[PDB]
Amino acid sequence: FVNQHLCGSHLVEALYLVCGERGFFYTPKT
Amino acid sequence: FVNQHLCGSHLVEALYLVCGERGFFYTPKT
Amino acid sequence: FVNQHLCGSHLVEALYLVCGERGFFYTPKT
Amino acid sequence: FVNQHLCGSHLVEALYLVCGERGFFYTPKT
Amino acid sequence: FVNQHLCGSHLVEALYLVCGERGFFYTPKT
Amino acid sequence: FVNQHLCGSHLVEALYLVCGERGFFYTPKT
Amino acid sequence: GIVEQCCTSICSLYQLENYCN
Amino acid sequence: GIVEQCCTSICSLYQLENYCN
Amino acid sequence: GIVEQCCTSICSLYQLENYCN
Amino acid sequence: GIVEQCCTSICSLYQLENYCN
Amino acid sequence: GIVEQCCTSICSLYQLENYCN
Amino acid sequence: GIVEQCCTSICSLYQLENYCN
Ligand SMILES: [Cl-]
Ligand SMILES: [Cl-]
Ligand SMILES: [Zn+2]
Ligand SMILES: [Zn+2]
Repeated sequence: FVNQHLCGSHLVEALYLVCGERGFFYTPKT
Repeated sequence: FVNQHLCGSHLVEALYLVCGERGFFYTPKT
Repeated sequence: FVNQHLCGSHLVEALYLVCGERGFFYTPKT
Repeated sequence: FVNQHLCGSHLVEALYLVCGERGFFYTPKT
Repeated sequence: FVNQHLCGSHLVEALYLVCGERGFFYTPKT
Repeated sequence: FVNQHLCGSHLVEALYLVCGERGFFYTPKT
Repeated sequence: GIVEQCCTSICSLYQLENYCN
Repeated sequence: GIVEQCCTSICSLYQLENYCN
Repeated sequence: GIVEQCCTSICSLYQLENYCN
Repeated sequence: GIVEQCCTSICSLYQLENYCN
Repeated sequence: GIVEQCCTSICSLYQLENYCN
Repeated sequence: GIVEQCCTSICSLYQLENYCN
C-alpha cells in the first residue's frame, strides 16, 4: 500500500474503506 | 434541513459534515 | 452542528446534504 | 465523453466538474 | 482490512487510496 | 465546460466521469 | 441502528448529530 | 427532469452543461 | 457569496440553507 | 474483472492493489 | 504528467480525455 | 491524534486500522 496525506472528508472516507463493518471513530481533537 | 437516504460511504460523509471538529463514531451493526 | 471551511466539491456535497429535494444553487461568482 | 448514470450526490459532483466556476442549479423534481 | 462492496466512482476512490502515488489503471469490462 | 485545478481523489473522480466504461490510467509519477 | 436506518429507510441530520463526539 | 433522468436512465455531460450558470 | 462565507470564511449548516431553492 | 467483482460481489484491498502502477 | 497539467496547472474536461484508455 | 498522524504527517492504511472499533 502507500503513505499519503489524508485530511477531513478524505480521512474519514479512508477510515470507512479500511474499517468498514468494524466501525471506527474520527476524533480530531484527540 | 431535509431527511436523508444514506448508504455506505455517504453516511460517513454526512457524519463528517454534521459533526466537524467534534468528530463522530461510525457504528454499523455486526 | 458546527462551522467548518467547505470548498469546491465539498461545498456542493454539503449543499446537497442540507437542501436535498428542495434543490440549491451553487454560484461562486456571486 | 461517455454517458453517465448518476444518482444522489454523484449528480452534484458531475455538475460541479462540468460547470466549475460558472456554478449550477440543482433542481430535482418535487 | 475488511472486504469491500464498491460500485462506480467508489471503486476509483478505493483504488486511489490503495495505490496513492504509485497510480493505477481503471479497467472495466466492455 | 471549464478549466479548474483537479487534484488527488478529485482528479480521479473527474477521470472516472469523463472516461467511464473506456477505463483510464492515473499515473502521477509520469 | 443509525447506519442501517439511514440506508434502508431515512434519517435526519438531527439523528446523525447524536453520533458526534 | 435531469436529476431524475441521470439516475433512472442515463445522461450526458452535454445535457448537464445546460444546468450551469 | 457562498465561497466567501463558507470556504474563505467558515459557515454553519444553517447558513448553507441560505442557498437552497 | 475487478471492477465488476467489487460491485456485484465483494473484493479486498489486496485484490485492488494488483491494479496499481 | 496529468498532475502537472490538471492539478498544478488547470485543465479542461477534454484534456482529461487524454488519460482514457 | 489521527489528524496529526495522517493529515499533518502521512500514514499508511495499516496505521488507519488503529482507529477501527
Ligand atoms: Cl481538498
Ligand atoms: Cl452510491
Ligand atoms: Zn477534497
Ligand atoms: Zn455513491
